[PDB]
Amino acid sequence: KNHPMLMNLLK
Amino acid sequence: KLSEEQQHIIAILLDAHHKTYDPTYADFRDFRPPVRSPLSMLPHLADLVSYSIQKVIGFAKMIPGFRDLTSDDQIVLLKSSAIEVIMLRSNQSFTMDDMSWDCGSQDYKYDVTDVSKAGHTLELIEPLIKFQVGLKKLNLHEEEHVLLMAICIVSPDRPGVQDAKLVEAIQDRLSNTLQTYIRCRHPPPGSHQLYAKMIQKLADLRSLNEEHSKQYRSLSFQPENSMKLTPLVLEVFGN
Ligand SMILES: [O][C]([C][C]C([O])=O)[C]OC1=[C][C]=C(C2345B678B9%10%11B6%12%13B96%14B%109%15B%1172B932B437B%1285B%1363C%14%1527C2=[C][C]=C(C([O])(C(F)(F)F)C(F)(F)F)[C]=[C]2)[C]=[C]1
Repeated sequence: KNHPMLMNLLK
Repeated sequence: KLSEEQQHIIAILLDAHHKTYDPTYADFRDFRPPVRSPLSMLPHLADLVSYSIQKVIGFAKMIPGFRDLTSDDQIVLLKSSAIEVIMLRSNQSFTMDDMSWDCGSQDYKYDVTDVSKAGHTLELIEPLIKFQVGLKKLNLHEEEHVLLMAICIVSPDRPGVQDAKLVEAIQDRLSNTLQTYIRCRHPPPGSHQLYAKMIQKLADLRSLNEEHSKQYRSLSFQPENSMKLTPLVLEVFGN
């Protein structure tokens, strides 16, 4: 449940 | 009557789509090359989907109210809608002339055979073509197309949503914008039952999403296929 790429693209 | 607020929403979403959809398809040169029981089209189409995910996130971030959600809720909404918005936005390149997604060039023109060569089966592909044909036949105004994509992303019933009341409040503002747009700006006979037909496309998308995830799980369970995916695809669709 770590979404670092999504989190990063979301800002 | 389309309120000032509703006209503003439409203008934001049209701009957002402009900023995240490149009708020249220039970036396709960057993907691993298409090759036409080997899944010869998997590298190319995985790269295309990975690129498209990045575009869908960029669009979502500009939907009025999306940034007011928690990071957790934004993530749930994007993970659960990504393949549905990619299917919707792909309708722009879809042509009923030969039932293919035509992205500017023969190398980047995808038919049912190409999709099967990325590992998907008729269980997905037949209803996917029927969806593309039915959506294309609605001849949506660009305004309706971008509203439908936004409503798809901001869905309060997605699994794992926490603040379902706020998601629903954002979606209701977009749904009422769309219903009022159709009534005020879409002339008959094209407007006949158009809102209900658009909501039906959202139900069709849930079925396509469930089948895609079933086939994605089957294909990505084989490590040789997972090696050809991208890190973003694995994060969004699962590992
Ligand atoms: O709109 C843009 C350009 C505008 C811009 O500038 O953004 C135009 O581009 C396009 C983007 C995507 C498509 C599609 B079309 B439906 B057919 B299926 B789905 B849409 B996606 B590709 B073609 B296949 C697709 C698909 C492939 C691979 C998997 C897969 O399941 C895989 F690979 F098989 F495992 C994955 F894992 F999800 F990738 C799933 C679905 C066409 C055109």
